[PDB]
Amino acid sequence: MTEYKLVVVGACGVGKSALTIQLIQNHFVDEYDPTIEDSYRKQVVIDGETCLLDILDTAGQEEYSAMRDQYMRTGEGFLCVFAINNTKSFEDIHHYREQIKRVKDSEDVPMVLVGNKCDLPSRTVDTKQAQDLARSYGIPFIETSAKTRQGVDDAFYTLVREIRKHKEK
Ligand SMILES: Nc1nc2c(ncn2[C@@H]2O[C@H](COP(=O)(O)OP(=O)(O)O)[C@@H](O)[C@H]2O)c(=O)[nH]1
Ligand SMILES: [Mg+2]
Repeated sequence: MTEYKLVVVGACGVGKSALTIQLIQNHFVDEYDPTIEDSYRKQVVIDGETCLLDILDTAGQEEYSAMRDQYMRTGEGFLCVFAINNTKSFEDIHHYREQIKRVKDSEDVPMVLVGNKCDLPSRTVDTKQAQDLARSYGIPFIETSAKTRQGVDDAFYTLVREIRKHKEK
Protein backbone atom coordinates (compact mmCIF):
# COMPACT_ATOMS: atom_id res chain seq x y z
CA MET A 1 0.00 0.00 0.00
CA THR A 2 1.17 3.57 -0.66
CA GLU A 3 3.30 4.92 2.16
CA TYR A 4 3.94 8.60 2.89
CA LYS A 5 6.95 9.58 5.06
CA LEU A 6 5.97 12.70 7.02
CA VAL A 7 8.24 14.69 9.32
CA VAL A 8 6.99 17.07 12.02
CA VAL A 9 9.45 19.91 12.77
CA GLY A 10 9.36 23.07 14.84
CA ALA A 11 10.68 24.64 18.02
CA CYS A 12 10.52 22.79 21.30
CA GLY A 13 7.18 23.19 23.09
CA VAL A 14 4.95 24.00 20.10
CA GLY A 15 2.95 20.77 20.20
CA LYS A 16 4.67 18.45 17.70
CA SER A 17 4.24 15.44 19.98
CA ALA A 18 0.71 16.38 21.02
CA LEU A 19 -0.35 16.79 17.39
CA THR A 20 1.17 13.47 16.37
CA ILE A 21 -0.32 11.51 19.27
CA GLN A 22 -3.76 13.04 18.63
CA LEU A 23 -3.63 11.89 15.00
CA ILE A 24 -2.40 8.39 15.89
CA GLN A 25 -4.05 7.62 19.23
CA ASN A 26 -6.96 10.09 19.38
CA HIS A 27 -6.13 11.50 22.81
CA PHE A 28 -4.49 14.69 24.06
CA VAL A 29 -1.27 14.16 26.02
CA ASP A 30 -0.74 16.80 28.70
CA GLU A 31 2.91 15.83 29.29
CA TYR A 32 5.35 14.10 26.94
CA ASP A 33 9.10 14.34 27.43
CA PRO A 34 10.40 17.15 25.15
CA THR A 35 13.56 15.13 24.39
CA ILE A 36 11.89 11.98 22.96
CA GLU A 37 12.06 11.55 19.17
CA ASP A 38 10.08 8.62 17.76
CA SER A 39 8.21 7.51 14.67
CA TYR A 40 4.58 6.40 14.43
CA ARG A 41 2.71 4.60 11.67
CA LYS A 42 -1.04 4.56 11.00
CA GLN A 43 -3.24 3.22 8.21
CA VAL A 44 -5.71 5.85 7.00
CA VAL A 45 -8.01 6.53 4.05
CA ILE A 46 -7.34 9.85 2.33
CA ASP A 47 -9.52 10.76 -0.66
CA GLY A 48 -10.35 7.09 -1.19
CA GLU A 49 -6.72 5.96 -1.08
CA THR A 50 -5.83 3.48 1.64
CA CYS A 51 -2.33 4.50 2.66
CA LEU A 52 0.17 4.21 5.50
CA LEU A 53 1.47 7.33 7.21
CA ASP A 54 4.96 6.97 8.68
CA ILE A 55 5.40 10.06 10.89
CA LEU A 56 8.62 11.19 12.56
CA ASP A 57 7.99 13.35 15.65
CA THR A 58 11.31 15.24 15.84
CA ALA A 59 12.97 16.57 18.98
CA GLY A 60 15.66 18.91 17.65
CA GLN A 61 19.36 18.20 17.90
CA GLU A 62 20.60 14.73 17.02
CA GLU A 63 23.55 12.79 18.40
CA TYR A 64 25.25 13.35 15.02
CA SER A 65 24.18 15.84 12.37
CA ALA A 66 24.19 13.01 9.80
CA MET A 67 21.03 11.75 11.52
CA ARG A 68 19.25 15.01 10.89
CA ASP A 69 20.36 15.05 7.26
CA GLN A 70 19.20 11.45 6.88
CA TYR A 71 15.63 12.07 8.02
CA MET A 72 15.39 15.27 6.00
CA ARG A 73 16.54 13.53 2.84
CA THR A 74 14.24 10.55 3.30
CA GLY A 75 11.18 12.53 4.40
CA GLU A 76 8.67 13.32 1.66
CA GLY A 77 6.69 16.11 3.33
CA PHE A 78 7.21 18.35 6.34
CA LEU A 79 4.74 19.78 8.83
CA CYS A 80 6.31 23.03 10.07
CA VAL A 81 4.70 23.79 13.45
CA PHE A 82 4.73 26.98 15.50
CA ALA A 83 2.57 27.94 18.50
CA ILE A 84 0.30 30.96 18.20
CA ASN A 85 1.38 32.19 21.65
CA ASN A 86 5.15 31.92 20.98
CA THR A 87 6.52 34.50 18.56
CA LYS A 88 10.03 33.02 18.63
CA SER A 89 8.61 29.68 17.43
CA PHE A 90 7.06 31.54 14.48
CA GLU A 91 10.34 33.29 13.68
CA ASP A 92 12.14 29.93 13.77
CA ILE A 93 10.02 28.76 10.81
CA HIS A 94 12.44 30.64 8.53
CA HIS A 95 15.25 28.43 9.81
CA TYR A 96 13.41 25.13 9.28
CA ARG A 97 12.24 26.13 5.78
CA GLU A 98 15.80 27.02 4.78
CA GLN A 99 17.43 23.98 6.38
CA ILE A 100 15.08 21.45 4.79
CA LYS A 101 15.56 22.98 1.33
CA ARG A 102 19.33 22.95 1.81
CA VAL A 103 19.58 19.30 2.83
CA LYS A 104 17.24 18.17 0.06
CA ASP A 105 18.97 20.58 -2.36
CA SER A 106 15.52 21.30 -3.78
CA GLU A 107 13.42 24.42 -4.20
CA ASP A 108 10.19 22.38 -4.24
CA VAL A 109 9.65 20.46 -0.99
CA PRO A 110 6.08 19.59 0.12
CA MET A 111 5.39 21.54 3.31
CA VAL A 112 2.43 22.79 5.35
CA LEU A 113 2.58 25.59 7.92
CA VAL A 114 0.73 24.82 11.16
CA GLY A 115 -0.17 27.31 13.87
CA ASN A 116 -0.94 25.18 16.91
CA LYS A 117 -2.57 25.89 20.32
CA CYS A 118 -5.48 27.78 18.70
CA ASP A 119 -7.68 26.91 21.69
CA LEU A 120 -5.67 29.19 23.96
CA PRO A 121 -6.87 32.76 24.52
CA SER A 122 -3.31 34.09 24.55
CA ARG A 123 -2.15 34.79 21.02
CA THR A 124 0.95 36.70 19.92
CA VAL A 125 0.84 35.72 16.22
CA ASP A 126 -2.33 36.82 14.49
CA THR A 127 -3.66 34.75 11.59
CA LYS A 128 -2.83 37.45 9.02
CA GLN A 129 0.89 37.34 9.79
CA ALA A 130 0.97 33.57 9.33
CA GLN A 131 -1.04 33.73 6.09
CA ASP A 132 1.46 36.30 4.79
CA LEU A 133 4.35 33.96 5.50
CA ALA A 134 2.63 30.95 3.97
CA ARG A 135 1.77 32.96 0.86
CA SER A 136 5.46 33.91 0.49
CA TYR A 137 6.38 30.20 0.55
CA GLY A 138 3.50 29.07 -1.69
CA ILE A 139 2.20 26.55 0.88
CA PRO A 140 -0.99 26.01 2.87
CA PHE A 141 -1.46 27.34 6.38
CA ILE A 142 -3.73 25.59 8.90
CA GLU A 143 -4.50 26.57 12.51
CA THR A 144 -4.80 23.59 14.86
CA SER A 145 -5.47 22.57 18.43
CA ALA A 146 -4.06 19.24 19.54
CA LYS A 147 -6.30 19.65 22.59
CA THR A 148 -9.66 19.97 20.84
CA ARG A 149 -8.51 18.17 17.64
CA GLN A 150 -9.52 21.19 15.52
CA GLY A 151 -7.64 21.08 12.22
CA VAL A 152 -5.51 18.03 13.11
CA ASP A 153 -6.71 15.69 10.37
CA ASP A 154 -6.72 18.58 7.89
CA ALA A 155 -3.09 19.47 8.64
CA PHE A 156 -1.85 15.93 8.02
CA TYR A 157 -4.15 15.17 5.07
CA THR A 158 -3.30 18.47 3.35
CA LEU A 159 0.37 17.54 3.60
CA VAL A 160 -0.33 14.18 1.92
CA ARG A 161 -2.16 16.05 -0.83
CA GLU A 162 0.85 18.34 -1.27
CA ILE A 163 3.06 15.26 -1.64
CA ARG A 164 0.73 13.83 -4.29
CA LYS A 165 0.89 17.08 -6.28
CA HIS A 166 4.68 17.06 -6.12
CA LYS A 167 4.85 13.46 -7.33
CA GLU A 168 2.66 13.82 -10.41
CA LYS A 169 5.03 16.28 -12.13
N1 LIG B 1 -3.68 24.17 25.23
C1 LIG B 1 -2.95 23.48 24.32
N2 LIG B 1 -1.80 22.95 24.78
C2 LIG B 1 -1.01 22.24 23.93
C3 LIG B 1 -1.40 22.07 22.54
N3 LIG B 1 -0.43 21.33 21.95
C4 LIG B 1 0.52 21.06 22.88
N4 LIG B 1 0.13 21.59 24.05
C5 LIG B 1 0.87 21.52 25.31
O1 LIG B 1 2.11 22.21 25.09
C6 LIG B 1 3.17 21.52 25.79
C7 LIG B 1 4.23 21.08 24.80
O2 LIG B 1 3.64 20.21 23.84
P1 LIG B 1 4.54 19.08 23.14
O3 LIG B 1 3.61 18.23 22.34
O4 LIG B 1 5.33 18.33 24.21
O5 LIG B 1 5.53 20.00 22.28
P2 LIG B 1 6.79 19.57 21.40
O6 LIG B 1 8.04 19.94 22.16
O7 LIG B 1 6.73 20.37 20.13
O8 LIG B 1 6.70 18.07 21.15
C8 LIG B 1 2.50 20.38 26.55
O9 LIG B 1 2.29 20.83 27.89
C9 LIG B 1 1.17 20.12 25.86
O10 LIG B 1 0.12 19.72 26.75
C10 LIG B 1 -2.67 22.68 22.12
O11 LIG B 1 -3.06 22.58 20.93
N5 LIG B 1 -3.37 23.37 23.04
MG1 LIG C 1 7.92 16.48 21.54
